[PDB]
Amino acid sequence: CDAFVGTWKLVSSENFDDYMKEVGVGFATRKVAGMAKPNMIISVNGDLVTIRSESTFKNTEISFKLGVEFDEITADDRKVKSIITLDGGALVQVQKWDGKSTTIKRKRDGDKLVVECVMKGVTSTRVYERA
Amino acid sequence: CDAFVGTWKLVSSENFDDYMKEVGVGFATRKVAGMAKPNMIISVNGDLVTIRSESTFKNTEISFKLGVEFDEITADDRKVKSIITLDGGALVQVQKWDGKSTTIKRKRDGDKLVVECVMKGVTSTRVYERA
Ligand SMILES: CCCCCCCCCCCCCCCC(=O)O
Ligand SMILES: CCCCCCCCCCCCCCCC(=O)O
Repeated sequence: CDAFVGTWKLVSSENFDDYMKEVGVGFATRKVAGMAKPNMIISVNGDLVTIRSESTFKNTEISFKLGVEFDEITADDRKVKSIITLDGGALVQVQKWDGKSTTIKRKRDGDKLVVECVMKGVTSTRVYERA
Repeated sequence: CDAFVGTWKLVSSENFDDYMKEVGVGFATRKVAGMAKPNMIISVNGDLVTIRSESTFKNTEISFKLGVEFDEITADDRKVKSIITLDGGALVQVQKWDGKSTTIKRKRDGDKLVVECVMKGVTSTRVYERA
């Protein structure tokens, strides 16, 4: 995942609040999340990939091996089971919790890193550029 | 309600999608509603006040006597019981349906007409100016 390594800054967001609505995130949390312009930091050490999201009010970090299911506490505090695989040059993440699931794809588009989140038909697209 | 009579055009909206989310409006309907820039038309004939909302995809109209509960079919198709009273120079509407309720206040602010909608703590503010 060499094409993903680096620090990325959010440049645009589309339908993110609707996605969080669908995920079940509370109003207050949605408002904070929407004000935040996080920096995504991706690094690789051996077979362990680390994705870190930093924002003034909440930093999240997940370290994982591609293909191995792991426990993740999301920014909105959901305890989920996540699995991330490398498919077609994109990092495809599936989070499962309480019989529900959502997919988060991180892919390269030109010189940008695009993150697409899908929850029951609702799709959010967030574009990042290198910091 | 002479200060309300006229045709008004939407100039700004705040937290409207969040309000509709709280009300339980579906994703598709929320998207259409958000694209719309309706014209509000208020008129009075005797003791009957008529509030009409016009938009490319949905026109709504309610005629009522201040203080008398009536049936209303909302734009998002809810069948509610509405009561509108004149309090402090503002038109205060309460809609009740399935054990729930929401308040919609229409008031004058300077040369503008402000509509505030409240649903379980979530407040939306839409400002209109004369057309
Ligand atoms: C105290 C609030 C902190 C922020 C809370 C955010 C709540 C929503 C979390 C959604 C996580 C999945 C979306 C990630 C989007 C991205 O990678 O840019
Ligand atoms: C086919 C879709 C048409 C539009 C559907 C709108 C759905 C939400 C209706 C909310 C009604 C109460 C808010 C009124 C706001 C205002 O007076 O400007």
